[PDB]
Amino acid sequence: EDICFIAGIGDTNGYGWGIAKELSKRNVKIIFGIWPPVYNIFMKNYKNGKFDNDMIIDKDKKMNILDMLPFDASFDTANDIDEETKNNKRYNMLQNYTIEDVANLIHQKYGKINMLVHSLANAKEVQKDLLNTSRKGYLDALSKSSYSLISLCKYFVNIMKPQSSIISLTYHASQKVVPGYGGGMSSAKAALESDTRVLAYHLGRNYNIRINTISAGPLKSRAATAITFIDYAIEYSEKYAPLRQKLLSTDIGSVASFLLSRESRAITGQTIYVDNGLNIMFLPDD
Amino acid sequence: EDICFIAGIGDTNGYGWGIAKELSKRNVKIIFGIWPPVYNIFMKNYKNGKFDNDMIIKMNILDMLPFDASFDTANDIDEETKNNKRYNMLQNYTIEDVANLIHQKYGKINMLVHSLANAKEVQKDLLNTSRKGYLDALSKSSYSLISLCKYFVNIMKPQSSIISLTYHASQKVVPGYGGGMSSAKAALESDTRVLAYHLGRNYNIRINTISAGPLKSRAATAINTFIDYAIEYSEKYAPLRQKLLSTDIGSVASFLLSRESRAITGQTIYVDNGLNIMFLPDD
Amino acid sequence: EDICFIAGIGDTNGYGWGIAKELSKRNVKIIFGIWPPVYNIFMKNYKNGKFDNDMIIDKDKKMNILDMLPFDASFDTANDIDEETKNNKRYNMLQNYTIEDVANLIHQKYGKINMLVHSLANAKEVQKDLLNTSRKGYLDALSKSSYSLISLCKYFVNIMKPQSSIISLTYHASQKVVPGYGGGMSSAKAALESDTRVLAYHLGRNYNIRINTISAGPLKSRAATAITFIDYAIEYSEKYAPLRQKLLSTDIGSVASFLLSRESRAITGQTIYVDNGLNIMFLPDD
Amino acid sequence: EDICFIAGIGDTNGYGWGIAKELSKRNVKIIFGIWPPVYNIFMKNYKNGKFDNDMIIKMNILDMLPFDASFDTANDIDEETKNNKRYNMLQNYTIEDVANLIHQKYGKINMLVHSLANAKEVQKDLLNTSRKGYLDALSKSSYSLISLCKYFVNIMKPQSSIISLTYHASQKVVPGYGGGMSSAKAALESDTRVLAYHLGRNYNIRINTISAGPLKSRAATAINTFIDYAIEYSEKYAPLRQKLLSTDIGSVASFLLSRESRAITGQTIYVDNGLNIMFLPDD
Ligand SMILES: NC(=O)c1ccc[n+]([C@@H]2O[C@H](COP(=O)([O-])OP(=O)(O)OC[C@H]3O[C@@H](n4cnc5c(N)ncnc54)[C@H](O)[C@@H]3O)[C@@H](O)[C@H]2O)c1
Ligand SMILES: NC(=O)c1ccc[n+]([C@@H]2O[C@H](COP(=O)([O-])OP(=O)(O)OC[C@H]3O[C@@H](n4cnc5c(N)ncnc54)[C@H](O)[C@@H]3O)[C@@H](O)[C@H]2O)c1
Ligand SMILES: NC(=O)c1ccc[n+]([C@@H]2O[C@H](COP(=O)([O-])OP(=O)(O)OC[C@H]3O[C@@H](n4cnc5c(N)ncnc54)[C@H](O)[C@@H]3O)[C@@H](O)[C@H]2O)c1
Ligand SMILES: NC(=O)c1ccc[n+]([C@@H]2O[C@H](COP(=O)([O-])OP(=O)(O)OC[C@H]3O[C@@H](n4cnc5c(N)ncnc54)[C@H](O)[C@@H]3O)[C@@H](O)[C@H]2O)c1
Ligand SMILES: Oc1cc(CCc2ccccc2)ccc1Oc1ccc(Cl)cc1Cl
Ligand SMILES: Oc1cc(CCc2ccccc2)ccc1Oc1ccc(Cl)cc1Cl
Ligand SMILES: Oc1cc(CCc2ccccc2)ccc1Oc1ccc(Cl)cc1Cl
Ligand SMILES: Oc1cc(CCc2ccccc2)ccc1Oc1ccc(Cl)cc1Cl
Repeated sequence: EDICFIAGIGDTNGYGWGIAKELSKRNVKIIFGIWPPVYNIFMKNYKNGKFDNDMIIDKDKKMNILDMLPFDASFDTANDIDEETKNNKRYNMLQNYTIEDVANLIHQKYGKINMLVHSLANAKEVQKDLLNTSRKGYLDALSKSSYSLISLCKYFVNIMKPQSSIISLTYHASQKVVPGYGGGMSSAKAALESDTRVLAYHLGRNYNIRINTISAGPLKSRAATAITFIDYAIEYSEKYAPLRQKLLSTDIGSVASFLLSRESRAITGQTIYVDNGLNIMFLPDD
Repeated sequence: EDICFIAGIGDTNGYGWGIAKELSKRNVKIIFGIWPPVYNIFMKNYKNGKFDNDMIIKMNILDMLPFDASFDTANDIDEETKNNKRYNMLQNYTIEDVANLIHQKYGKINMLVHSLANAKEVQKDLLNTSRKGYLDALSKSSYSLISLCKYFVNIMKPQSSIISLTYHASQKVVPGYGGGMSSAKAALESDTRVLAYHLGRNYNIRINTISAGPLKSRAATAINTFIDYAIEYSEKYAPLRQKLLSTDIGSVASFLLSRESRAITGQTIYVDNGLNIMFLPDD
Repeated sequence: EDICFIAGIGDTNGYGWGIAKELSKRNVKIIFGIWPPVYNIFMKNYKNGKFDNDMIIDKDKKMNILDMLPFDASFDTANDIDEETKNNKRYNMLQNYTIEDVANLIHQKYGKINMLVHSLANAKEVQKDLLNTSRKGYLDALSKSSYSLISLCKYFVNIMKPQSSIISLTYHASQKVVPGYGGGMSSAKAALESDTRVLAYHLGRNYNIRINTISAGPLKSRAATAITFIDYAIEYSEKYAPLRQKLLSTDIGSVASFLLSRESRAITGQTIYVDNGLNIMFLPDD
Repeated sequence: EDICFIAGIGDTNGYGWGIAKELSKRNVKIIFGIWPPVYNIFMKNYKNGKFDNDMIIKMNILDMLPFDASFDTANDIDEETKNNKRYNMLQNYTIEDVANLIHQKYGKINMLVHSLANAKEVQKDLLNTSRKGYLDALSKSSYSLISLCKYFVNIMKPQSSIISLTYHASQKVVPGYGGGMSSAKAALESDTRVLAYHLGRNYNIRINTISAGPLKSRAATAINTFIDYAIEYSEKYAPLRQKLLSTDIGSVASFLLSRESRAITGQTIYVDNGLNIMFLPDD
């Protein structure tokens, strides 16, 4: 009986869903953490049957969704909730959605878990290049995309079993430049990859828990489209990557499933590339 | 059905055996390519049942073939080795010949493990290594991967997968990892990228390398017991303090060889309890 | 006539001073940016002759200090000055010390400059390991140590000549784990090294200006001592680095001087290690 | 006074010449080691004054010596090359002999440049490279650095400095950089670390490598005009859009060889207008 918390699903078109689907093949029970502004729309669509085909694994298997909870990675505890958000129409009907509140809820309802997925990012100035990003904009990217991972580990470690495992998602813009990946998103991914190492040291030594990050190639997710640098990145990857196949969210999903299992017990602190090999190339091969 | 060729098993104390065990768990059929210096004894020990405890999960060894990755084709075999005591009776042990042999008996296969290394002057530091010694390390430990690819690629299906084993001394200095071995592993990790480009584009085949932590194998023990220090250091300082097992590398190998890793290629994946991530002893 | 702005000197015991000294050999005119809480003590010591021996370059040369200005890397513009700090006894007697204010002052007094040094870091929670660092603590480290570099470039680019050059200082904890380098300092250095690349792209393409970072080995600076992980790091480096010599601030200084000159015109976006080789080692060589 | 040996100049269109020019600016005395296939023509062109325009900053060429980094000692020279048309008249061109020669004429020196590479099968992709071709690339382009170190180290002062040149195809795939050249540069960058450990500890000598961007040298032009594409791509996409000059590498070389870089060792330093930092064309 394995339980995974996946923080960062808003629809069926991102990596978090692909990860949920692949874990389900292994009979892992899934809890979704859903950003409060899209929580109700998600629930409506789910209730309305919009995701029913998206949920099919096998001839014999539906995805087993244990729960779906509102989850906001910008707040650590109840003390951090600011009053404008406390009053926002979308947040008003929701409760216990800070990082600590959701660990407590999960623990109270289901007991201890053994897999944790961070699958989320935000950067209010993602559309500006780094040089024109404000302090507020930069720190928001770091806060939502990088620090949220450390906070998640801090609060969830207490409700996890020994030999538990943690993954996050990153992008290669942290290491090589991608013009257009703005707003301090590149900086936040670099911090996330570095933090994955430091966290692996503390979590390995103090709890025997492992943490890794998957550097994913491009996927036409809601976040990607909102940034169409994405249609370009996808076309580029499909022309130039060693592997010509379309990169699927379930390609990242099956890697995540492995990293989250005991089959990878001797892997920790690593950035694992799942991108059809594209990261290895220097120049276009024209 | 999955068929894997493992080049580089001589006993049950190395990474090749741990990889065999884990692949057998997943019901993949295993063919061993065994270096002629140890071929007769491995066979004998197996027949005489000494590996019975070691095969307990039981393993499905399809075939056990003499194999010497120094030789690309039968024409490369020098007269001396051809006439040598351990080679004289044996046939079809070159890279081209074992590939041809395997294809003839079993058809196309889908998994290839390179799990071997050799270097005449491993006990000399790099600065004191001869041209002959350095090139011997590159020939046996790096070029052997390229040639294995070249020949096995024609008897492998699309979507097949290749792994080798490497060591972090390619990237950070390990005094004692001598004879051009550090150089050979740096070349192997770089070649893993270039191969991944050619194999992916032309054959839809994947190739990755596992950077393993220390294990007290036959090879490791022979190198003038830095190995027991290496192990002790890893168990004291790695983020993860469990004993590193051969089957720990084996389960990551199984993953990389399987269709679960279809979007991973050209990568060096560290299976080392995280030791590689540390800068300074945390004393 | 070359002018360099060095932001981050508090005394003669850090890297900024070593950099100032080596630039002075090349007859570059130096402006110091000095954190306001230590500005007056610095000035007093300077006036009192405390640094006179520290200032000697040659038999023939004193260091040419063009000006010394209060400079606070936590504030971008006059609008950002918060009222508690506006009232702090040390800030009360000082003005025009935000990043934009000091670029304007330098420009007004001396015209355009051609070298810029970022030599500063802070992290209010540096003493906590990463897992126990708060959001506030983490974002403070990123704000003062990482974002300050982007802000400096944004405001100083307008007062720089073409073919100008920029360096910052980093540490290898960004890339490999150093227990004790807490507070999100590791994360901030990782962001700084990544940002150095992204900035090099924008600054190279839009202004023909270069930017690099020096990854320095350990030096017994005020900041290092305040963290004695430092006495240990220094002893370790001196036993285990390829090069056995004591690492001097002027060893980093002479590298900085080169990176800031036209002799390195084809180098940009790089992390250059100046650490006696220590970064290349895997295990102690006992 | 500073004395530098530059191994790998055959003309004025390569990195070796650009390095010579910049070192001469700093009044270092330059000795050239010139490969015998081009030795007579280089000498002739120099004597006949064709390099007069090229030497304008004027340069201080101390000596010009035939040198073949394939040979560690006189005993390594095969009878065929010893008797060959271009080698037959020449003496003292092995690594040990040029070191001995230099020491005898000039005493100890303080600077060494490795600026050479060679590979029989550079035009073949890696997968199609023979064992002989791959090992030839490693021998000439990587091992030559180790051996140069071994011998020059005894005729170098403490605090001396060594550089080689490398290319980013060691780290990221460049289709067309064939024949084991990518492998050779990965080995050279790794060996630069191991050497830095041994040389630093035992001799207080530094060693670093420069990863240069593209330059239309004789060597580059011979490889079946990817070079003109490489250059055009670099000038369109690098953060810095200036033409990359030979003397741009030369001024970084001068820095690394000088006491200004005394705390830098084991490093691969990119001098490439920043091209290496990019992931995707910014189109
Ligand atoms: N799509 C790609 O091409 C790609 C490539 C590499 C890495 N990634 C990474 O994968 C991860 C998932 O993104 P995706 O592309 O699947 O897009 P997505 O739009 O499916 O998921 C991003 C999720 O983050 C959530 N989120 C935003 N702010 C939040 C907050 N304050 N608190 C809690 N949740 C919040 C959003 O609701 C959204 O569901 C991200 O870390 C992203 O950086 C994506
Ligand atoms: N033991 C470790 O700690 C360790 C760590 C990292 C990497 N590795 C790597 O793992 C791989 C296996 O090493 P091991 O430690 O398990 O040693 P091992 O002694 O168990 O296996 C090496 C095998 O290579 C075979 N071999 C050598 N030359 C051959 C040739 N020319 N043709 C065919 N076979 C040949 C030998 O018979 C031997 O069985 C190597 O690539 C090694 O560098 C080992
Ligand atoms: N000392 C080392 O061992 C070492 C090693 C590697 C990197 N570094 C880096 O070198 C740089 C300089 O540090 P140092 O070791 O010379 O110490 P230092 O104490 O000499 O200098 C740090 C300076 O930063 C200033 N500062 C702090 N907060 C500021 C703010 N909000 N605004 C403006 N200035 C502020 C301080 O006044 C201080 O003068 C830092 O970036 C540090 O991370 C140091
Ligand atoms: N041209 C480029 O774009 C470029 C880019 C990156 C790196 N490099 C590297 O720079 C170095 C110099 O290359 P270049 O492009 O200036 O070419 P080049 O043709 O100017 O110089 C290479 C020299 O090596 C000499 N040489 C070859 N084999 C030798 C041997 N066995 N002994 C003695 N000398 C020998 C040749 O005579 C030749 O002068 C090489 O290490 C090369 O890989 C070149
Ligand atoms: O981290 C990502 C990385 C990519 C890679 C493709 C790409 C898109 C846009 C610009 C450059 C590259 C797509 C989507 C990603 O997720 C993001 C990006 C930005 C933001 Cl604000 C949020 C999220 Cl979830
Ligand atoms: O690549 C290896 C790496 C290690 C771990 C590190 C180590 C052990 C002993 C001395 C130095 C370093 C052990 C065995 C390894 O396999 C080798 C090494 C050298 C040789 Cl000649 C052959 C083999 Cl199979
Ligand atoms: O970035 C640095 C890096 C070191 C390396 C040596 C070291 C000291 C303490 C813990 C670990 C390593 C020393 C000082 C450094 O400067 C710092 C560190 C922390 C802070 Cl809050 C400020 C500054 Cl200027
Ligand atoms: O190492 C080099 C790197 C380049 C730049 C990249 C390049 C040029 C032409 C084809 C492919 C790649 C040019 C020349 C280089 O020197 C070489 C390459 C191969 C050989 Cl056999 C000899 C030399 Cl000197």
